[PDB]
Amino acid sequence: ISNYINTIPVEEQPEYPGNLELERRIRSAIRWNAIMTVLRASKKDLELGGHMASFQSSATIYDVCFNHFFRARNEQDGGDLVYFQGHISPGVYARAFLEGRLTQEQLDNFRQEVHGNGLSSYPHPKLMPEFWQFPTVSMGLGPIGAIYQAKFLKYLEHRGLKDTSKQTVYAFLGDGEMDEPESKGAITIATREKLDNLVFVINCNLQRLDGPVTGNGKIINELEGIFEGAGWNVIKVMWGSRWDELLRKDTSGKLIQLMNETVDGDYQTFKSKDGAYVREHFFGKYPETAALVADWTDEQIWALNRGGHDPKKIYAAFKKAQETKGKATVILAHTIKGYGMGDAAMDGVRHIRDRFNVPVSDADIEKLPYITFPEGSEEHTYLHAQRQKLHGYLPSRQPNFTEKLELPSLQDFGALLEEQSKEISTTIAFVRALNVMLKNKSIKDRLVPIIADEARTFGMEGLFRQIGIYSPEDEKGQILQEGINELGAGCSWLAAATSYSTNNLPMIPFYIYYSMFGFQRIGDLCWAAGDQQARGFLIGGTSGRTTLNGEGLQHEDGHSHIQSLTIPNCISYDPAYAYEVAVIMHDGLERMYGEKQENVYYYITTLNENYHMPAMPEGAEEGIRKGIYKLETIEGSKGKVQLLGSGSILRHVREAAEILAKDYGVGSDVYSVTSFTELARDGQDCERWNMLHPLETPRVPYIAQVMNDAPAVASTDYMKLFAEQVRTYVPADDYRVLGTDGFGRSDSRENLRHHFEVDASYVVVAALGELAKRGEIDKKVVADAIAKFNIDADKVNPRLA
Amino acid sequence: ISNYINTIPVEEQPEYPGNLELERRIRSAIRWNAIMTVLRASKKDLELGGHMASFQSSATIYDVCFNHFFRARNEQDGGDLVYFQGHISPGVYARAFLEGRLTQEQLDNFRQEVHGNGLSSYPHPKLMPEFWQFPTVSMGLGPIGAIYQAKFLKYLEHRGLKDTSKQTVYAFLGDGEMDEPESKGAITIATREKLDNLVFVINCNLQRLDGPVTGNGKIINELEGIFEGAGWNVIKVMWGSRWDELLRKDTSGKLIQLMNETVDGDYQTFKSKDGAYVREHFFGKYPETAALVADWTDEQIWALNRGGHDPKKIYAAFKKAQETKGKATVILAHTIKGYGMGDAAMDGVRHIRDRFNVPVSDADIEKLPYITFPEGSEEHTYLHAQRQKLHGYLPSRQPNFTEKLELPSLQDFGALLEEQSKEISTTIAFVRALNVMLKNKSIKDRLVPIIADEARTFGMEGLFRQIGIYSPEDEKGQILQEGINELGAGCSWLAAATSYSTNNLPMIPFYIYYSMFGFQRIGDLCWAAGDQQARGFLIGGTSGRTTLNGEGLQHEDGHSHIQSLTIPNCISYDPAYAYEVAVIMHDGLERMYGEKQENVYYYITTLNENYHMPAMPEGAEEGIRKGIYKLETIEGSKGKVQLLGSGSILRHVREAAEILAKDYGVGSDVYSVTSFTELARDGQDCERWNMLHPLETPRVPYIAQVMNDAPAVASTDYMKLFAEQVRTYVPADDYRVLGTDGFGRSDSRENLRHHFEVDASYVVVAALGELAKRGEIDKKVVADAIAKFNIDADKVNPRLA
Repeated sequence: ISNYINTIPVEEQPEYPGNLELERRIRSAIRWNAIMTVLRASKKDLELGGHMASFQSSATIYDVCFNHFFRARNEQDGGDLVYFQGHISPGVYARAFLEGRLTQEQLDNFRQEVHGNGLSSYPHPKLMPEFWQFPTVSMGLGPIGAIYQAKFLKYLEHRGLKDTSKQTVYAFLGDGEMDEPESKGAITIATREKLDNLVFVINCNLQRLDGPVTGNGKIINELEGIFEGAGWNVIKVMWGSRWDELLRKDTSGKLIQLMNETVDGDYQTFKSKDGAYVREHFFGKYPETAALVADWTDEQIWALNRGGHDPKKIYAAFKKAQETKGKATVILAHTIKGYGMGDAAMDGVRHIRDRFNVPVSDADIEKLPYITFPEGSEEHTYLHAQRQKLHGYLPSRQPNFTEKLELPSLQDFGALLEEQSKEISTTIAFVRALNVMLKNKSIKDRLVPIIADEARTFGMEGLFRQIGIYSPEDEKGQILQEGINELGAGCSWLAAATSYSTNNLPMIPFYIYYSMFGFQRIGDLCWAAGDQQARGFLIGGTSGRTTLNGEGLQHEDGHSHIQSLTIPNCISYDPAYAYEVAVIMHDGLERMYGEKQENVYYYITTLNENYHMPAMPEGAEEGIRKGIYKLETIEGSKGKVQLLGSGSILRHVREAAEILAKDYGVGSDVYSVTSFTELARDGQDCERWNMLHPLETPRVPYIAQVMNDAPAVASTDYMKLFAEQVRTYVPADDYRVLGTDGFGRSDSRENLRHHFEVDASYVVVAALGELAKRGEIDKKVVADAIAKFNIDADKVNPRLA
Repeated sequence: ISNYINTIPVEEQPEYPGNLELERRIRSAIRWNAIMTVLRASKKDLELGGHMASFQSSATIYDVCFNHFFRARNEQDGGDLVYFQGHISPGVYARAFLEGRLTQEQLDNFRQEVHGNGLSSYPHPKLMPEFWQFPTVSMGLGPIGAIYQAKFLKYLEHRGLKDTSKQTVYAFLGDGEMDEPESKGAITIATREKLDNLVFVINCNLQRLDGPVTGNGKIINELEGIFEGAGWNVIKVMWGSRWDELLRKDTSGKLIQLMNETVDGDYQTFKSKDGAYVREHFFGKYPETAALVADWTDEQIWALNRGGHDPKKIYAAFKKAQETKGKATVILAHTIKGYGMGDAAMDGVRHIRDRFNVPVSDADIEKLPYITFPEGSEEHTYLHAQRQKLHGYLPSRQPNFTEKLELPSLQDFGALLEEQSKEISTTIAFVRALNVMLKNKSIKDRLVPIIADEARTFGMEGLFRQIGIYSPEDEKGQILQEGINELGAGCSWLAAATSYSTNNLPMIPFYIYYSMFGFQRIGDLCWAAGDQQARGFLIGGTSGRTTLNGEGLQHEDGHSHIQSLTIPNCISYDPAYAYEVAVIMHDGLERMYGEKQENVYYYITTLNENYHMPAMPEGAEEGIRKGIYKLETIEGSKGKVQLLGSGSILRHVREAAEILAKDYGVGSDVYSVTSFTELARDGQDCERWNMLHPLETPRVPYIAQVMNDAPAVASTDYMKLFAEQVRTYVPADDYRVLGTDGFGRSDSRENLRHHFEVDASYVVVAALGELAKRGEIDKKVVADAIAKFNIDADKVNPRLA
């Protein structure tokens, strides 16, 4: 670490290019409106919330950027990608309002979006599709999200797809938020990939929601120590211009020592105090430092201020950071939390309008008046001039991408629709599909295959030699190999899955990984991707509780689909056959990057198990996209049941159908359920509508237009709820569901499928049991059945094992 | 960064205390049995999996620790807490077998656990409660969890609970693994908390499963750079003893430049080539270094090894780490992957046998024999001697704590069972119940309240001035403040929730944070938590999609219960009243920490909305713990319905009941549902048993005993699946479910509750719908109802909004 002083000494600091006095007036009307916006919200007394303190402290930092740095979207690129801290959004609204892009009515509807003319509390692209771009309130996601976005931009240039060199990625973070493991856990990557197009701006006010991030330490020192050692270039914006005369005449060099030794704890105690106190408790520490201020007045000393509130110091940091290459840069801005507000850390607001000199009489205030700037005024001219010099206004978002893509037709995957020679997996089918896509002239170089190291476990090697591994195995490599780091992989996937919006360059990512480590591990990011309108494919290989048989407890996935069905714009599929993988991928491609431009992303669970892949039944394509279709019906004069299966378990459900036919003369309808989740959501959409339209003609759930009323049994390699979620919509009296509830364990596939009461053996018992409960057959048949299949009816429930 | 050579010179290397030759014999047999286990497992041809290369490259490192460092559980403490590298498990099994703790039959049931006598693939306490302690196969969790396990032990000490000063926490990591954000993301905590009881061990064999961690770089300099910057004491174990004499004779330093300049990728091409090649590529770069090896033989040169394989160098690292105070230490051990595996990376097996002087004859080799050291042998004597000199063998686990806690009875929570004078929230109820627990002599100090900065939000302040905050606000502080860091908080909560087994000292933690950032954000730690048999409370505050109304998209939780019902040993609850949290909390305290010692943890979602809290009805306890109880019955002619609700929505269904009665004559049974998930499990369990017992009278699920056949309506502040999971068990032909499916947004509780279609008016419309559908009342009534209640029947589905 370096001395507790600015990185840029005054004799190396560029001359401030802007109108200081005019920017002051401008920013000040913004702090005010930002403040009016929130108070106005409070009066409503409807528990709306909203912050002011976080913004007053960083306002100047953003102001300098908005005045001399932030490039907005333009003809050549998407501009700088700014990850605005989520709690300073009213300040953005404030300036946005000044720039004339938000109405006053909208300011008043702060945190009241339901009716359509409001604004979200925080950056939420889903809710404000043309304004916000990057979801940041969930602390920690912003930092790592910006790192892989800056890396994705470099990716784009290196690949020759788009020159993104004029774009800079700004990640705006609080110091408190830097404790989230995701905040620094990936900063080493900024060095490996040399992201000199990335700048972390850390607002160092020293506190969280209850005191200094580290009271008896020095957060700036901690941040400087770890980032420096991570290879980043760190710039400290510590003190305002009032300390330069002081630091200059301190020949003893004792002031610096003093600043070095004071812990974040005393600095906070100083600012809640006053000049005299500081003269005594800080300068008063050494004779040499009491003499620096020896002739100053207590007031003057109080005027001393931190770097993060001096445009000149703030400006030098961003300028310097700008001309830096080979590595990312972090700016540690030293600031005062709750700046200008003072008192509390109705009328008493005039204090701020006094601190920043707001043009409002002590009269026209009880109304919380929004301040503006009419065309022709000095402030309005300067406001827009600086923004125009910098290509426009931000934040801003473009909902759709402009170009038309020449997606491959399903016929193009016609090989995947035929019976397959050898026995393969849904993963191999998946890899083959992506290969078909790689033959398409239009989308081949737009695909972004992304793996978390196990290209081995997913048969992606055969693709290394064809499209290469991105490695700025050179900088033209198409595949993004992120290693053991699912969060980083996900951020890359998200940068790619949203390139269509950010840089009007649709890219189509396919990120394959051990399904277990999907939503469970990077879940908050997946929810945020939904928020950012991500359009990509999340491929969860080695899925299913019983299919990744040997790995066990921490790898056996029989619940990922339950987590994904929580994300509204995520479409989930658990396909059993390659022709199903092919149809689903084509449809997804069509819906997301085709004319439709539907905002939704795909999740497809694939398998590491090989078996017979039959040819796609003529006319099945639509049923596959909807979630279900009948494979066949086997005859049987002694009875009839319906059998449903998905993923790797369908074949065992078919194995059952056959058994019931031959051993008990019970016929069946065999159904392939590619997506229980979609069927459920459809089921829910039909009943929601039907309930609100009592007199109108009802909507029958797709699943009820495919199933009849004979008794049913369904089994999947996922917990029962996965198949049970469609109960309400199934048109049959009896619906039994087998599942893999319970922690996973190591064994042969055979052994696990019996342990989890999901194989043919259990499907037949279940089927027979339903016949029995309705006098169609003697219960003893069910009993003799449990006996014949080696089924221990009294072992402990798999959930408890 | 320091020169690419050992941190501890030979002149500072202490004498090696063990018998080198005798430790090599023992290790080699260990090496042999681990290989035999996997190979034998392969033969079954059941795709069981398992590793070898992983262990092969780090055995000496673990070996030095088992002979001279690892402390086993004893009477004073829980010994050293070792987070063994998941994939080196066959090796840990290999040793335990030789120490006579695991049988040959068990070793043959490697990865075949279903039937009772096998061994898990990886460290899984739930699958081997007496052997394993800490789940580590999910990369990145072990290191962070360990940093916090070390902190927790400091806490335990500081609080006067247990002298843990002799326990050392070892985290065994792969260089590939350090890319997980969670891996380095929390390292400054170890510096802040001066955790000199923590040691990170990083097997740096440069090769990640799919390739290099950095072909073009030097991952060792990366780790070092960043851990040093974080404040850690770094010890690099680069080279073996053979070089010392070399590094000395080079009074020119070139061999140091040569060492420093050479890049990982390069260093790899070596290991796999031959003598000359080295003395030609490496020592062949400078006629000052190339001279150092002028005598040597192309094979004398090629024998130079890396420090990570040399016992002497490994001991020094582990001795200096043990001596260090005031910061943690990370040992970067340089090794060679698949060490000595010759060919591959009965000829194969024949190579190792010879390569390690494995006492197996050509006559037994083809039998893939396991080696044992008879009692009386020199090997058997020294192996057990070294363990006894260290308190026993490890890993080992104590499934139950031994002491008896005198738990507060339900009556002790008396005031929370009565009607509340003041309107409060289920969160306040939680704080109050926590206060009751703080008045119980027995557990008061065994409690560990955990929070993620946000205290004020959960009105946790009163306790701060009451039991203080842990900050070595003093070292005797009880509440653990982890700041904006869910992951860290959860690890802390994990250390505390498994203290009972690791230190035979029950500690009862209550972690409250924003429900949204729970499972969604740390889900993989939560699953790992179930594997670790954690017994504790996770309090999901500010929950319910519509209730944290102003925060919007990334804060509104209407799905965490969906995420928590995937964890088998997690008991979730969504209570509506204070009397319910009281009953729930007491029941979990009793179950987890009473004589039952059930291996389960709790997840209770609490609200931030105050409202009238009625008194608990008499005899309602059981139902509250089971998941449902009829709150009350509203008589009425014209019709009968059942109304179910949970969390903050129950209050609105009860308004919906009054309105149904008053305005439509429709009578009803109103049920408070404290846990839809538990009832659901109860339903699946009865259904599971009924199918497996065809000749028995169908057992009836509890919810079905509680309700009747009347058309039912359920509404909750969570997506529809929450109350729908029990459909199969509700004994009414009509069961219509309301829920908050869809992305959250900022608005008033009321507007949101109307937007998500869950408030009073929708409960009524839905109820009337079912009365029409049936036939009982004119469908025009449900038409007017829609009109009367200002219900927009044609607005978008909240799931799509």
